[PDB]
Amino acid sequence: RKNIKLTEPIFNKLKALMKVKDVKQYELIEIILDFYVTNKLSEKEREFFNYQLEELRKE
Amino acid sequence: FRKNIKLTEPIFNKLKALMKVKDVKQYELIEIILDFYVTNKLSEKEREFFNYQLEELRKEE
Repeated sequence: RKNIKLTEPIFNKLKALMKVKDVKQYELIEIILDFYVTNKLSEKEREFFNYQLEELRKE
Repeated sequence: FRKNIKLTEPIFNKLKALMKVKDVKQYELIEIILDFYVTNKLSEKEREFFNYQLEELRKEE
């Protein structure tokens, strides 16, 4: 429901990466989220992420 | 904050869940996952074009 507020340097980096790929803005956020979840969280961090995500979907 | 973005429900839910795993503000989390992707997933040619656009968005201010 609410917008997500960004600083101008962060908005600029999102717009620049938008140019590089060929995707809608929210689709880009999902790609980079997924990439971070898969390649940067520990095993236990990712299990808690999955858990939290399942809780939000029943909220 | 002048700038903002909208997200669909499913993407917003993934951003909120990752917020609960890290301990940073929304805009910081966005930056962290942007930078991680830029550094690790872009080829050298995409990265060059990313840096150029970033210089172009600076000029056009």
